[PDB]
Amino acid sequence: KIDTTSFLANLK
Amino acid sequence: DTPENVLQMLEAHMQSYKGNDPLGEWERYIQWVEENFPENKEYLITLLEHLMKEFLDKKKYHNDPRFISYCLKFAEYNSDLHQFFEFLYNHGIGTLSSPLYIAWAGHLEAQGELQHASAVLQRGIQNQAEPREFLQQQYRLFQTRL
Repeated sequence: KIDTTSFLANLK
Repeated sequence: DTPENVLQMLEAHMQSYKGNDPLGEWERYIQWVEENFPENKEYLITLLEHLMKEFLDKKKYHNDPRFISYCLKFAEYNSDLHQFFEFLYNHGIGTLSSPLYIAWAGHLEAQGELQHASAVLQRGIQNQAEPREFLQQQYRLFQTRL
């Protein structure tokens, strides 16, 4: 699994 | 290093791609590591992450069934499904797709969050997500539990 919060953050 | 390698392979292939359907190229490569790395999902995950980043702003793929399918695929590797689905939804990714509503409310139901699940399914119907009937059917199944 990956950390969705960190992942989505990088997306902005 | 390998994961980042197949990514670089792809990323390069894509620069030589003079063509109409980027998504289709990624599929070729994503299918490839699929049929060659049941071992480490490390490859799929990398590719999947860059699929998103790459196509985040490509509005014309946001209801492409194959892009949405990778989105559902990638959900499996996510820590926080609530956040993930909500992210997809409020960036218009899969908002016209019945599967996204069915997968998302399906997780909600599984969590015993029946009222949340209900709103997600009804939104999908309001928004006219296709296949229409498929979503309407699952929503009916959901309702028998009330």
